[PDB]
Amino acid sequence: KALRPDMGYNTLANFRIEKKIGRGQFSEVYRAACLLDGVPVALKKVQIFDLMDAKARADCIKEIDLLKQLNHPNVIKYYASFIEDNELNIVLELADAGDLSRMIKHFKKQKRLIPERTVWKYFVQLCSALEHMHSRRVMHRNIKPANVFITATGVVKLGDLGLGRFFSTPYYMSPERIHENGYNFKSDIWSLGCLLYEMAALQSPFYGDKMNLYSLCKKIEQCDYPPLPSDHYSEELRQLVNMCINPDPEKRPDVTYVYDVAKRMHACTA
Amino acid sequence: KALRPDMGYNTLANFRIEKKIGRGQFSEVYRAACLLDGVPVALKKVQIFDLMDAKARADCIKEIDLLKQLNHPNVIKYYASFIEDNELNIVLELADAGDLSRMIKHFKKQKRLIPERTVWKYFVQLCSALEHMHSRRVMHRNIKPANVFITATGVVKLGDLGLGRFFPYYMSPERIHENGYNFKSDIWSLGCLLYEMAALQSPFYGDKMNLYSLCKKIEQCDYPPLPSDHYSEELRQLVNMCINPDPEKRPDVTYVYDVAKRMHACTA
Repeated sequence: KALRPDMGYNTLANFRIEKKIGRGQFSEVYRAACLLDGVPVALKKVQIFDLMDAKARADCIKEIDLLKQLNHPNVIKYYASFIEDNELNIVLELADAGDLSRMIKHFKKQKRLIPERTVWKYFVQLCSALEHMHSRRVMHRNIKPANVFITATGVVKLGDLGLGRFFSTPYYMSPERIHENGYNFKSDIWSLGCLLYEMAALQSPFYGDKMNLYSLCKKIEQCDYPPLPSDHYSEELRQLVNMCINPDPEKRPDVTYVYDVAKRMHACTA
Repeated sequence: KALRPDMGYNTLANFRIEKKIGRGQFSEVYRAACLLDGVPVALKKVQIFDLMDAKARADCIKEIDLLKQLNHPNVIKYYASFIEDNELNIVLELADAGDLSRMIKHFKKQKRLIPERTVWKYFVQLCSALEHMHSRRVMHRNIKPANVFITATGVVKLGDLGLGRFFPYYMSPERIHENGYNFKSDIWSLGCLLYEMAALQSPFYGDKMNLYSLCKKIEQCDYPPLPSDHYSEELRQLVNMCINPDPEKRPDVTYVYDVAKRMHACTA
C-alpha cells in the first residue's frame, strides 16, 4: 500500500512491519518503522471484533483513548490508535533505554546494592508518571521492573509492553487479586511498594525458591517478606514500603502521598 | 447540555466553560473543566463555517488532525476535536501557571539578567518540543514568549493561544517580502526568543519604534549585541545563525536542539 502523509500515524500504509515480538489474549505486537520519519515503534493489533464481546471492546476503546491523551516525560507514548483491516491498531514508543530488571540483575552479579540516593532518583519519576495516570483516571495494571525503562541520562519511562527499542500469574500478586480477582488504583500502589522493595533488596518481596502458589498466597496474606537492611536504607524508605505493602487497598496511601514522599526524599538525598 | 460519560472528551456536554483566555483571527480559547474527571482543560472554538472559505476550512481541519497526533512532554497536547454547535471544538492540555513572557518581565522589573544556566534549562525544552513538531512536518507559525508556558515544576509547554497559525511578535524577512511561512521561519522566531531570554527585549525592539526603522533593522539584521561577559560565544553564535535573512542558511531545529542539549549538559 502507498504512503499517505496527510494520515501521519493513523494508517498502516505509513508503517513497515518488521517482526512479531509478542502475543497476548487479545493482541499481537510487532516491531515496525514509520515510513514518514524512520522512527522505530511497537504496533499492537487488538482483535476488538474477533476476540472480545461488546463490553470488552467499548471498555478497551475508552482505555486506549485516555492513554493516548497522557503527555508526561516519564510515560511511554501512545502515538496512535485507529481501526483498519478489522483490528484496533495501536502505535507505541520503543525507548532507547534498559529495563530496571536488567539494572537489578547487573548490581546482583557485582554483589553491590543500589544506594538509597539512586533509588529515590528513579522512584520519584515512576511516582510522577503514576500520579499523572491516576489524575486522568487510568490504572497501570502491570507495574514491574520489566516495564520500567531508564535512559542514558537516567530519565525513567513507565510502559505496559515490557519492550525497549533494543532489549526486552502477574508479577506482583496483590491480596485483592488472590482473594477477589479485583484490581483498582490502590492495586497499582501495592505493586509500586513491591517495586521499591525490589530496587533495595534486588529481588521480589514474595520471591522464595521452591514456592508453591499456595505458600506464595499465604505469605502475601501475612505480608511476610524479608525486612530490608536498616543499615543501608532509611526508616522513611522502609516505612513507605510498609505503607504500600498493606493487605487492605483502602489503608494504602494514594499516589499523591507516595509522590510527595519520593519528592521530599529525592530533595534531601541529592 | 447534560452529561454523557460514554461520549468522552468528544462533546461540549461533558465540559463547564469557566472563562475566556485567548482570541485569534478565527478562534476563541476557554479555560474549562471536564465533568468526567475534574481535570481542567482549554477549549478552542474555531469558526470554520462563518469566518472561512471552503479551502481554509479544509486546510484548518487537515492541520488540526495532524496537531492532535503530536505527543511530547513539552508540546501542549490536543486531546480531541469535533464539530458541534457549528464550530470546530478542540480540547487541549491547559498550562495555567506562568509563561516565558511573565518570567522575562519578572527579571526585567528586578533589574536582573537570566543566568545562562537557566536560559539553556528552558531553551532545550522548547527546542525538544519544536524538533518533535518538525519531525512530524508540523510548523508552529506563532513562536513568542507568551506561547511558551511553564508549569510549577518548570516543564516548558509550547502552545498557541488563539491558533495564530491560520492568520507578528517577530517580524521575519519572509513577512517583509510577504513570501509566506515555512519550517525555517520557526527557526528565525526561535533565535529571536533565545536573544530575548538573554537581553530581556526582542532583538528589533525600540522606544519610538516604527515600521520604517524596523524594516531597515531586519534588512541588515541590526540588533544590539549581547554582553559577552554574561553570555557564552556558543549562545551568541547560536542566536547569530538563527537570525539570518535567508531561511535556507538558518540551521534546522535538530541542529539547534543538539547544541541546546549539549549546552544544557555542560552548564549544569
